[PDB]
Amino acid sequence: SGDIQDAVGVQWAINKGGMGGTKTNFANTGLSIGTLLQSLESNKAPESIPDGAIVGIGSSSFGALVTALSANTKSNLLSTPSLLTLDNQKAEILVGQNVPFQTGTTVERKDIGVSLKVTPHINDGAALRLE
Amino acid sequence: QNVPFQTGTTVERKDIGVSLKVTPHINDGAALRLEIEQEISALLPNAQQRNNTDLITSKRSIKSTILAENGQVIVIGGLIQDDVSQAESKVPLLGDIPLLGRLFRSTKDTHTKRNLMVFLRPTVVRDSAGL
Amino acid sequence: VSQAESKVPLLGDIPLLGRLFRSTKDTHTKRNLMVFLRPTVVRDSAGLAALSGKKYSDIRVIDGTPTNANQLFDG
Amino acid sequence: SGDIQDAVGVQWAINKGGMGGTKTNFANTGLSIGTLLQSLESNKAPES
Repeated sequence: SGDIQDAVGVQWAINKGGMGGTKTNFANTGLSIGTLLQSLESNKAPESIPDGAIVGIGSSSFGALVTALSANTKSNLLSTPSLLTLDNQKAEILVGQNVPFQTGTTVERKDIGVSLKVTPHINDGAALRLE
Repeated sequence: QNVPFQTGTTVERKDIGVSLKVTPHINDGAALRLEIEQEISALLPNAQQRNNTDLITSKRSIKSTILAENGQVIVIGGLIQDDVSQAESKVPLLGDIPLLGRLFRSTKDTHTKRNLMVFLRPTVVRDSAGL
Repeated sequence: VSQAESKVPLLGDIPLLGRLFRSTKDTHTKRNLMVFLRPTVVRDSAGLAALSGKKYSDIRVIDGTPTNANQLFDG
Repeated sequence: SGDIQDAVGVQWAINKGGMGGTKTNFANTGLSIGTLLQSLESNKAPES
């Protein structure tokens, strides 16, 4: 398995005069300019809620926030159960936990983990059948 | 141990620990038949959810039917589970440079092996001398 | 493969400063999966002994990798 | 059985001027720079 994100955004906070402020709020990647001007009041009392690799170039009102992240996860699983059996004999291997689950509260036990159930049928020679 | 488990509260008793249930079928000579139901349970204090005892009631549970020879150490079952996983998180321009790439990224690696064999050994005694 | 954008509709289009206005989010994802099977027919105890000896040596070598020297049994 | 983790991360907190602060928050391995600048206020009262 594998996946790769790539999140990157430039935000502009030119509050040059007037009621308003020509801020380019992009509520896409984590932080935003609206919560940044509320984060001014966070820097007053609480100083709360960061997200992402942030870079803030500002003259403290004339702002520009660049937010970026790049997750990159890989994974590689392998499993090899193996058992001996006769024909027409339901073998089984079960490895790993046994958990409850609600059917209401009227819970019930149920097995979780690697598992295998073979049933062969064996000719006198080649070409076995497996279920 | 012997533990309770909820079936609702309408709890019930249930056995936890190493266990073995054999049923043979014996020819006058070699090549005995065995109906094995072997298991190894456990009980888990670590990973507890918002619910009851996460009873590992099977950790191995091989319920097979084999046909063995009276002095032969044989193999009934197995599991070979290999794993390797790795996540990263970096600034997308600076982690790539293979001179300072350690100084920006954040890695998490996880390798995991579980090897497991279940062997069996039958010995036929019919006179009291061998017993 | 998935990719979302969010831009000012006039300024993100210009392929010189288009990075300085948009906001992108890309997501690539692969999952490869195979399930293989291997049957071996044994009908005499000789081949069963051979399989048992191979698996027992292959677990002895895992014992061969404190964590002091592990033990054989009455084979 | 056996397993081995390996977790390692470098975090940069260059707050050179301006509203903001060019901190590289990686919420991957335990602590982070955001909870470190809140840990300044922890070092004030709780130290948690």
